[PDB]
Amino acid sequence: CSTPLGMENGKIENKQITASSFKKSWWGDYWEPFRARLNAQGRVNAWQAKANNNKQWLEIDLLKIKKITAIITQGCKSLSSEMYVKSYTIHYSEQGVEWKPYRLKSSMVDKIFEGNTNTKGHVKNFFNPPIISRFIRVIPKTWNQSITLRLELFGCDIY
Repeated sequence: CSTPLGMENGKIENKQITASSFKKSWWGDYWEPFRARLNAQGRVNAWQAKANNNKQWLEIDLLKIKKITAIITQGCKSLSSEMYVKSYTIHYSEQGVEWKPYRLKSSMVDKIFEGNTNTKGHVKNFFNPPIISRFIRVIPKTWNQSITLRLELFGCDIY
């Protein structure tokens, strides 16, 4: 139960990824949410929030309930800009309407995950207990320059 869920290989389609917002690029197009795919190359190769505040989020709808065991976040360098999410929290939901924050057994507080320190390195965090649900949201808490992401999810089908 540790196989990538499809962010970088395309199994997870563009329609399954949404966000609170997303910036317009110098090229006119957008740093769309579905571009936040691991190791993506190109002019606009990541998700970039339109506004840098602690009220943003990237949502991945897996379509069915799955078992998620890990996540990898990556940053993004565009022109002279070096951006990456330094830390974040995770929220999940079975229906997509009510959200539950991820926290460790006996946490009265939200679990803050350690993110990136550069724009290319991969930082992998494991979930224990694992998250079993359909929708997952990455909530950036701190970042460098701008909130930019590229990620991958790991887990497996349930039964």
